[PDB]
Amino acid sequence: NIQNMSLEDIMGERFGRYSKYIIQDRALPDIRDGLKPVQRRILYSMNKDSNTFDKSYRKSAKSVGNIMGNFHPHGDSSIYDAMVRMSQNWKNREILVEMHGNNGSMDGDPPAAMRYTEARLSEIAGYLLQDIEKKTVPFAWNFDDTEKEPTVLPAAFPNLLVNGSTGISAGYATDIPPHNLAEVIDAAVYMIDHPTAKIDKLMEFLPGPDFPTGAIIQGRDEIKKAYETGKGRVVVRSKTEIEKLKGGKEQIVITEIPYEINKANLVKKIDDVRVNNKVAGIAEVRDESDRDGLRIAIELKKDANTELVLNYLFKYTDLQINYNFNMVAIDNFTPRQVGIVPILSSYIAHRREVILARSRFDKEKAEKRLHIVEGLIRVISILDEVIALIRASENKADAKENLKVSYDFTEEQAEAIVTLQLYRLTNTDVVVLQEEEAELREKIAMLAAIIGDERTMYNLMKKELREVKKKFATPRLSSLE
Amino acid sequence: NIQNMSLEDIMGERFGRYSKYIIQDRALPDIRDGLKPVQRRILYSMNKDSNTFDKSYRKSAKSVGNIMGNFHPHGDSSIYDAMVRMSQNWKNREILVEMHGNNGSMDGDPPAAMRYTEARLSEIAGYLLQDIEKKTVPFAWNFDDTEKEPTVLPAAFPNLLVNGSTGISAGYATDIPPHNLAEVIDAAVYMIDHPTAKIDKLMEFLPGPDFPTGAIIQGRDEIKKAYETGKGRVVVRSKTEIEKLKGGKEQIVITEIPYEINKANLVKKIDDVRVNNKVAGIAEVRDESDRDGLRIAIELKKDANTELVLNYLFKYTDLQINYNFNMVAIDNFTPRQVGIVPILSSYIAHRREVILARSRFDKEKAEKRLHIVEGLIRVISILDEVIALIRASENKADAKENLKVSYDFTEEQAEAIVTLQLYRLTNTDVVVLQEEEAELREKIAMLAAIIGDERTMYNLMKKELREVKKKFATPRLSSLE
Amino acid sequence: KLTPAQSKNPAKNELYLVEGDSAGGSAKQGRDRKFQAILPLRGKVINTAKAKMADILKNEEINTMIYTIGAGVDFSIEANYDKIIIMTDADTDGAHIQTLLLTFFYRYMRPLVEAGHVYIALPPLYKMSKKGKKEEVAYAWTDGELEELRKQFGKGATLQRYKGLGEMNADQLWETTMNPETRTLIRVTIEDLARAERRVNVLMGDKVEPRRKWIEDNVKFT
Amino acid sequence: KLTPAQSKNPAKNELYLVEGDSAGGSAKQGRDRKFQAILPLRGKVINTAKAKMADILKNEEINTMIYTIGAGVDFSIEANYDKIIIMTDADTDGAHIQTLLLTFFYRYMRPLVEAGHVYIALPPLYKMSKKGKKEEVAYAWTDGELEELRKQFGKGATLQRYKGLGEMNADQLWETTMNPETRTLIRVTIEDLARAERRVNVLMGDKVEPRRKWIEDNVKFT
DNA sequence: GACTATGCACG
DNA sequence: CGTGCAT
DNA sequence: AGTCATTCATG
DNA sequence: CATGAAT
Ligand SMILES: C[C@H]1COc2c(N3CCN(C)CC3)c(F)cc3c(=O)c(C(=O)O)cn1c23
Ligand SMILES: C[C@H]1COc2c(N3CCN(C)CC3)c(F)cc3c(=O)c(C(=O)O)cn1c23
Ligand SMILES: [Mg+2]
Ligand SMILES: [Mg+2]
Repeated sequence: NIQNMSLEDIMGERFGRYSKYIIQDRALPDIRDGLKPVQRRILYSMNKDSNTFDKSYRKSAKSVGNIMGNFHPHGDSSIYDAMVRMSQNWKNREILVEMHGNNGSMDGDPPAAMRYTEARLSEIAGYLLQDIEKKTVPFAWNFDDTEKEPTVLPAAFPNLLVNGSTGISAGYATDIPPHNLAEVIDAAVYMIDHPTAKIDKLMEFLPGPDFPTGAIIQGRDEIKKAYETGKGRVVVRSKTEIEKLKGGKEQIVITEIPYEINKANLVKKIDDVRVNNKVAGIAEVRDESDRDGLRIAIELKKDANTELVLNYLFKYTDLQINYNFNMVAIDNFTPRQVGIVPILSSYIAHRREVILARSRFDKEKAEKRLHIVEGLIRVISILDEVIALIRASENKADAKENLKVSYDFTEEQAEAIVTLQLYRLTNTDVVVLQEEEAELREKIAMLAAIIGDERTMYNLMKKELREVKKKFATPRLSSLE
Repeated sequence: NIQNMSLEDIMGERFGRYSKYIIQDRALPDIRDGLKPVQRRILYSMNKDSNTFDKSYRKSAKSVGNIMGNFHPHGDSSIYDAMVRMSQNWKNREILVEMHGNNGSMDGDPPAAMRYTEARLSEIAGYLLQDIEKKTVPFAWNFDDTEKEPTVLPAAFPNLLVNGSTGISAGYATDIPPHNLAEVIDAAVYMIDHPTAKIDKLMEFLPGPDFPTGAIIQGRDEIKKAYETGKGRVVVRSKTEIEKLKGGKEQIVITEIPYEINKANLVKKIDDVRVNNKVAGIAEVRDESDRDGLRIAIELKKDANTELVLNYLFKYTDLQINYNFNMVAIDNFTPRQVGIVPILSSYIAHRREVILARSRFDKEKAEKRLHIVEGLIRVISILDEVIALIRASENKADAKENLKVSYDFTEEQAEAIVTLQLYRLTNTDVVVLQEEEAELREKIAMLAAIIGDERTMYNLMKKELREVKKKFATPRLSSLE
Repeated sequence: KLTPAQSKNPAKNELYLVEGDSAGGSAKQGRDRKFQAILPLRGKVINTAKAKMADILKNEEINTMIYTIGAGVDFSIEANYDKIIIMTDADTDGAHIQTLLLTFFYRYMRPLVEAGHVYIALPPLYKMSKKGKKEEVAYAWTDGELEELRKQFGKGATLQRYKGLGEMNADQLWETTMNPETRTLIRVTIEDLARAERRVNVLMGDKVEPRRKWIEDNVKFT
Repeated sequence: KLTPAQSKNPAKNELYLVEGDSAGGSAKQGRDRKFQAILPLRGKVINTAKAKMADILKNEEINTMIYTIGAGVDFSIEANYDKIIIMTDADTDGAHIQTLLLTFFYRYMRPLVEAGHVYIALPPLYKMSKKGKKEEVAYAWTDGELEELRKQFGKGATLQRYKGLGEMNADQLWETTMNPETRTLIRVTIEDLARAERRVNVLMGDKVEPRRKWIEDNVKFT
């Protein structure tokens, strides 16, 4: 009833367990599908539950309870908040959950509890899940040992670069900014053709990030550094206009702010600058944003120090901030700090394995059906005898054995024959069958081609990647200066 | 864009809607299965989800999310708290949900959140649900109009009297105390034989309530009044012992307290009596209850005023309280105040309808199978011709028509024949079939008997009621004085 | 705590009393902030027919209403909005909340109602839709309107039954129930007074035996 | 807030530090109140290697520990329990919490550990059962013990993997981890001091670059 | 249903 | 000063 | 994952 | 002064 351990051992073994789990299984994104385990489980669960984009929204609580009871052994709050986040166009460049109800805002208000909202997967999220039922991807057991779960998703576009990630564990942290789907795709495609793609040319397709919040991004040199090493500081500057004000008054207008900042608070601080008179061009500050548009009006008074005062805010408020790239992902089960090349290459390598496995699956399915169809073709020629032999047997198993021994059918063939229902006899057309046969034999050859020909395989990757480009492409929001 | 209503109309129509719903669909128990809508939905849902007693406990959150998304359009807290309550042996005489985790206690501590606990239906709860899949009971649509829900459960024992209910709506409230399963059953059985059972004889089987908390109950006269009208005050007195204390000291021990009171608080008040010295026999007060037993020790000092002091507590603390019967249930969609007779009679009348419907269902199923089996028997005699005719047809539908027209089989018969698989031909035994035939024809006669013979029907009710008695009976806990 | 309108104008300023901290959020998000204020009520409102005066004024919801509006409760009158609009779920509990607020306004702010300053908002009960980027949606408030919509959207089109305000986004809340041009409000009037006072007291009052009778007489639980 | 033992006895009095208000409830319910006290910690405990002194003493969990125990933090020593037992989930986060508490005890209450007064409790990781009124159950703590149980219960018997303390009732908590006769505890000792101090500082400390290296060197994420 | 404190990295 | 999965 | 107020009937 | 489905 008593053991002894040193504090030295307890700490090491405990901390080791916590750190490892935090790193792999909690805080950090897989480099391939760009997902943290919670997110992946949310997607995988909602999809298994046929809670997709083309069907009715479902009561958030049901989805969460389901994720929690089958896949994710942590609190409902964690799951739900993670869910809400995946539904926020200001946080993700491409939203992966669509939600109905109050789900927060830029002014940082509290999202409504799961007992109010309703959710479903978005359309593009279905793409991360594409082919998941063709054994394309490694499965593991859940905690119950009652069901299997994916360790990574098929990921039909490159979610890591697109939605980005952040990002705090033990020992490492991660900050990755969102990027433009179309652009990322274009780079990946280039790298497929030219594997040794140097960073410089890549930048030509993929230049700087693309924040959902738009704004202006300065630091090409810094961006190159981040894409090269993994780390960089870039400057993010909210987007401004000028308005002329009846009466010799000038107005400062802001219509995009930096990624990840609380608009309500930004406004308050801009106002605080005025109250304390930390600058002179101060007048009134007003937030006039409504459904369908962001508008921040800082109108000054007489001495329109406009360029002077504007410049002050960029310094002292968050109207201008910096963003740091710290690109850390999980590669081969362990944290790596990565620039664009490794991220792109591993994503490609992943689609390779996926496309190969998909094909291997589809091939097998086809040869199995072929094998059966060849059997049916033969059966027809001796139908009367085969029916007789079956009537003469003693049970299912005995009939099967007789077909095998007597007519040399295989087990899989006998089983298929013996289970035909009677009405099937209504059609004894060798021709219809042969047509199916030829179709199968062609599916098989084409699959065999994709499998044993790195080139055709890679061509398929490209075709698919471009199809996703056309369907989901959207214009840039961030500008680069 | 504008309507006008008087405040007079708005109030009437609004309040009317709220009251009606509160009365029927929230606060008050159906007189038949003794359940409030939330409870019924909890049971119905957990059962549909195969979350029964003989399988593994499930994560409470999943069950709740499921109840909420399919059946119950209210908050998770409401559902979960109602669930927790159904799992508390001190509140229900027969628990209907079994839970794993902290689910409260008599000292009134907060149950653990749904994200910790695990649940399943208890065994006896499966009995409320018995036969629910044989169309024995009225179904309605859920709010989605996506699924159907029971308006009442089959209720194979009389849950209303057994677990009781409370009980607050608009206009009415309900308080019904728990009763001893065995006893209630015994009364119901008597009333089945002697429908005009007067209350006096009924009391002979069912005398006073049986609280899970045990204790002592005084007021036979009052109990009669409650069972007669619906209303009564009964006295409930905690159960006491005396201990002799080395040193000329006497100890007061309590080992059962009244229904529905907070033991931790009872203790505190008993202590408060001592501090303020509202009585002299005061000494020390100690709660020494552990897992597996309730023990409250009030040990006095020298002047052992024992019977004097004990008597004081019965007055001034809750060691003794009164309980009031206000038996209100929903009968024919509307609130009625009811004594034992109406409750028992309506429960019987309900089992009647259930047993009739069950039988009507089982009969139909049987005649359908018989009809098919008769068909198969014929088929065998002309098998060769029938097979030929099928091979000669053009498709499923054409073969069916030919069997009908040519051999006068019915549609249901043709459909069954035509869908037989080939291996079935492996057995052409008229005898095996005829045996099934005879068995069916006997099920049918017996059902026809139950249906058209009030007496045999009522005999079945009794047999079933007694089987439930044997399986779930437990001894009384409350005593009557 | 209250979410103000940007400008002060007793002439065209709207005070929304919303059932739920959560719907209050949505209302804040989807709304013209130039002149509509939002005041969420957390759970059931005190019954001011059945309480003492002490309890009432010590109640957070009542006091914030009183302060935001101005007048008092004697009341005085115009301060401070030209519309007090009660916005709740179209469900039983929402109905209950309208009862509770109207009782309050009736009993203390009575002139507000008489000058037709109190409204009730009509959230749509139904949404019609027919996948993805090209999904179309319409809204209906009644038995009949729904009938209209289903024939227009014909088959394939699926129907949603709104179980509450929480289920709808902010732009939607604007489009259907907040935007003066498109919204439909009910305006509460009192026709008589004594009739009103009797009703309010029988329903909302302390005694009960009469409420019970009112219910037995008038509620037809069939 | 703390749930005391009925009697004061520095000699055989147990202080359970439990992870969760909720498990704390269960522990209160299932336990010998004659001499075991319960003190739940709400969420993650402050890291006392990485903080200032101000933050630490202003922390609710730390202060209540200090007060309930007595000594102080200089510490003095015997007041006030003869066992401080850390009881958490056998999962990663529980492991994290043991790290955090041991760092505290190590840094401020150091003599407590040296005199062998600090324990860690071992909740069972597995429950075995084979329906209804006649359901039988056994508990196992390890790879091997489970192997033992499955052969005994043979087939039909199903296994539960405890994902936390919340999943077990009060009598169970007593039977498996609280009842001195049947419970199994780990007793924390320190062998050396300098070795300990280094480790505690690299893991729990402010700097990081060294923690990272420790992790790259020692954590085998295969 | 809002609020309330912590770990973890980092700038 | 605050990020987001965890307690 | 506590705490915080209110409806409704009633004794 | 609470009880228990609702907000
Ligand atoms: C772990 C529980 C208990 O304590 C919590 C908080 N406390 C801070 C530290 N305590 C000493 C006082 C209370 C808190 F502020 C937030 C949460 C919280 O957000 C939460 C949730 O599931 O996400 C769950 N809990 C929280
Ligand atoms: C409706 C929301 C908001 O408010 C709530 C409370 N208040 C906050 C301040 N209010 C002005 C009145 C009291 C409260 F004390 C309890 C609950 C609560 O238990 C709860 C639940 O789901 O069951 C939900 N809510 C509660
Ligand atoms: Mg509602
Ligand atoms: Mg845990």
